[PDB]
Amino acid sequence: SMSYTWTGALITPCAAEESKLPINALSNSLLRHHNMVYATTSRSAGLRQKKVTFDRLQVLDDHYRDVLKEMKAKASTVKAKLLSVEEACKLTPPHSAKSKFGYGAKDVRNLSSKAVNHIHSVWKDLLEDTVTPIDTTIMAKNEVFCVQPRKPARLIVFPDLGVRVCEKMALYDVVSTLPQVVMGSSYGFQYSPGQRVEFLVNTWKSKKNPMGFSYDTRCFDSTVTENDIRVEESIYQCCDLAPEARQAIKSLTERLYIGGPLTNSKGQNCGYRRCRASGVLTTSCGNTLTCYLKASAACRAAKLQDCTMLVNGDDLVVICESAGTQEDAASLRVFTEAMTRYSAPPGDPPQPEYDLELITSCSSNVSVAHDASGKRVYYLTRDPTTPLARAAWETARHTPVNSWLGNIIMYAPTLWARMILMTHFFSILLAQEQLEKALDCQIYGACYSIEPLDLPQIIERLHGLSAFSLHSYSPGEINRVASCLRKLGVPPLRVWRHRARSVRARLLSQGGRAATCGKYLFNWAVKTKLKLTPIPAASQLDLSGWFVAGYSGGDIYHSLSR
Repeated sequence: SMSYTWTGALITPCAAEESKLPINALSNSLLRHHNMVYATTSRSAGLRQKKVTFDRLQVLDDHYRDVLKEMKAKASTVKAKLLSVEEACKLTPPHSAKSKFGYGAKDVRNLSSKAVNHIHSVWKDLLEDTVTPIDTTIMAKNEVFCVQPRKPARLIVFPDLGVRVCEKMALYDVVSTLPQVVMGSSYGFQYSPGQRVEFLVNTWKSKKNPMGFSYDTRCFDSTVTENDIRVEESIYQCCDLAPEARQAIKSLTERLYIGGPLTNSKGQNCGYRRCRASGVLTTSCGNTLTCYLKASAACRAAKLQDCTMLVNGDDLVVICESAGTQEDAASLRVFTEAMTRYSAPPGDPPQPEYDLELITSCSSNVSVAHDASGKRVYYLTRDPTTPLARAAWETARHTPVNSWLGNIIMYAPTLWARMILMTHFFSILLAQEQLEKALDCQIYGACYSIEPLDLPQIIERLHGLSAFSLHSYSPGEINRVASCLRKLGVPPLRVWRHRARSVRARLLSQGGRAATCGKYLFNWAVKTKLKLTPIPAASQLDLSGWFVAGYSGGDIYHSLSR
């Protein structure tokens, strides 16, 4: 069973692809070593193809079977509804890829009858045909990174817009509700960053003698077997569903999720997929359920005691009771052997850790600092390299999604997000006079439209007021940021402090919400700290739905509403 079989047709770009950062002012003021920053293109697609193509061997045992039975039992308590065409249309991003059938995302959002008529025909086709494979487009992703003495572009596989709308009608409620019921506290997308930290810290504190590790599966999507995908469907079918949803879910599973033909942007047949499609609604939910199923079973095979797991798609973290250093090492090898049997081998062998802060997952790790009172406070951070590389790229070129905005929101408590990202971007928004202009960013795969001026409220709601007063960061954290700045040619933190004092002054000068950004976001920069009290407007924010589920690759849109 090969994850992919290829014809020879090339994976082609849909337009010109920029692979390097252009020299400019605002950007150079952020990062000087612009040659370390690059964007992946279809020119490396061949390298990725070789990586993602391999044979999968699956061997299931009783541990797998027991866990699966328990999961289905919980899934049986879920009732999910079909989404109306109107509801599905409103979930479509304004810039989603247009349909090959004469209409685009705008038409969908506006409920044009041409688009709605086509969507109705696709749905009817799903109910009437549960066999014919559905076409998909395979593209090379254009993502920005920093060299680390270059990685090939990742591939994305997705169905036509019409099909995507139908996936929402049939499964949006399911993938948004089932995971948390089936996996409970182990489902990572139910947590905002602060909630994730609290769960990890308390889980770590609850063990008498804790040991923990992260497990990275080598090219997870490709390790997902056709059987794995049918198992996911069996879990979805456990829910109380309307007859039409059951038929559509079955049809989508057999015609799209389990596999299908691959077509490039030129319309040429590129090959055939028999693994997880990275660009469908069920990608995140499916990956999390499957990763959880295999890992829960592996914990049992390895006899790990008092196991607590945290799963986000293919990202896995396990905290358990230590049985001794030698014993732990041997257990992890057994855990790994089991995962391998289930068709989920490691990219890099997992390593037992005895300090929560040393565990890295979701690119992040827990770190510690102090609030105004001097009391310890845990927060989520990560290596700032990629965030800074993309920050530099976004300052230079116009981009649809602003990773810097997403990063400020997710990593607001960090030293780097506060001193660099906030300072740099608010400086630009000020000059360009675009403070009140809404921008698009992503959170757990979903696209959100947010006004930079709302950041203070958003940050207070998610991280609490302490996010504006953290100080005395850990030595390791400070040294990682400092070293990263030296590496990329980014001005040292001391320079950012001076820049921030100026940005803060200018923001205060404008009063209103802008002054609020100045007072709260940059209180760390001034010697004479202001007293920070709750922001009344914060409560008016509708953050329900922000941290409920993952939608990476799912073509989901929302946009902040007060």
